[PDB]
Amino acid sequence: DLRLHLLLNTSVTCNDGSPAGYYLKESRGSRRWLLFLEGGWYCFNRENCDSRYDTMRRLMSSRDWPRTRTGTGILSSQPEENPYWWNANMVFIPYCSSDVWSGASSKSEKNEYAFMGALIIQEVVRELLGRGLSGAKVLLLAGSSAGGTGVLLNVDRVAEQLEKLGYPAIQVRGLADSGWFLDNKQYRTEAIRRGIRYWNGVVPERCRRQFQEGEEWNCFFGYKVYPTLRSPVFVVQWLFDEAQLTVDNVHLTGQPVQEGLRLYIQNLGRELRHTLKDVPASFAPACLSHEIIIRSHWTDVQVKGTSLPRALHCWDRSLHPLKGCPVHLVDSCPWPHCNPSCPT
Ligand SMILES: Cn1sc(=O)n(Cc2ccccc2)c1=O
Ligand SMILES: *[C@@H]1O[C@H](CO)[C@@H](O)[C@H](O)[C@H]1NC(C)=O
Repeated sequence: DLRLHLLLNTSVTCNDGSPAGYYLKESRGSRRWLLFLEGGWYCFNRENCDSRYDTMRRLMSSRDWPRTRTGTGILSSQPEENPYWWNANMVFIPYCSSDVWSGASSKSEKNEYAFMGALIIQEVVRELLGRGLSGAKVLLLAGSSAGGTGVLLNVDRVAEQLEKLGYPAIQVRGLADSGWFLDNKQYRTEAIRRGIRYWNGVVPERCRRQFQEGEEWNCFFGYKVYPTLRSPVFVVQWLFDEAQLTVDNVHLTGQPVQEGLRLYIQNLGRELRHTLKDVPASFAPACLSHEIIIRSHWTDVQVKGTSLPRALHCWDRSLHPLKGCPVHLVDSCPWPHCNPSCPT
């Protein structure tokens, strides 16, 4: 189990003004630290955020959080479940800012909600330095869904923070799971643009300088922000991601898929594969699914005979090509479940 700690700086808050926090399990014999960002969509105006507060309140408030949480998948401490990093120090950061981890705005007389995701990450890192992070050799910032996009938006800021604080020896890296989306045409971007204004959202500096004022929404799309980043980032993305298909208005019912939808789905997979061609650390199976790294059976899927925990181990070796230890693993077959190892 990982144990809850509420932030000592109580000005860094969830949406409703309650303190943000993190869950921690220390591993005294390890200099590896894994910090995982939870996902869970977002909200982008007063009415939409009010609705989320009625029925998704744990994603907006710490008042009802439990004292402990069980680590699963990459957060498990058992080697059978986690062949990659089972002995690491484990941190789960709850998503309670509804801002894709981008916000820097407090609750006040003018703002019904606080959007502080970018500041929550920085404050967690600062408070962990007194609990052993100061001795780390590697800090892996990981995340799923909105948390995977959050990795892309925040990994270089964590690296800059540790450099300015006097810890240049800590190697900061990212692992973005299910957060690499396409700004494509629907089968049958404005919400992000609205959200950034509502949240006072912030994006990485080099990407901001390319796209300039009013166009910062572009930096939420992986294929546009990734080339601007300096820290090493491993990208995990299903080729037929269920969240991508939902926003594209695609719903599979079991009836025969006709030609127009067949071509739409095939072109989506081809476009995703194209955006990953120049991403040297990546894992992209031809499956219809969403999220993987904190699932207990994350060990089961393979691309070209290599599992995700193996690919991450090969990535670690590469950061010290490798015979029999690949790091770039993208399926080429063109339809969901053409890979036999896809989740059932
Ligand atoms: C395909 N999809 S899915 C989704 O949620 N969005 C909006 C969004 C984009 C980047 C980061 C967070 C949210 C898309 O364009
Ligand atoms: C608490 O957090 C706020 C917001 O990031 C910051 O302005 C302030 O300096 C912090 N205070 C301390 C003591 O860390």
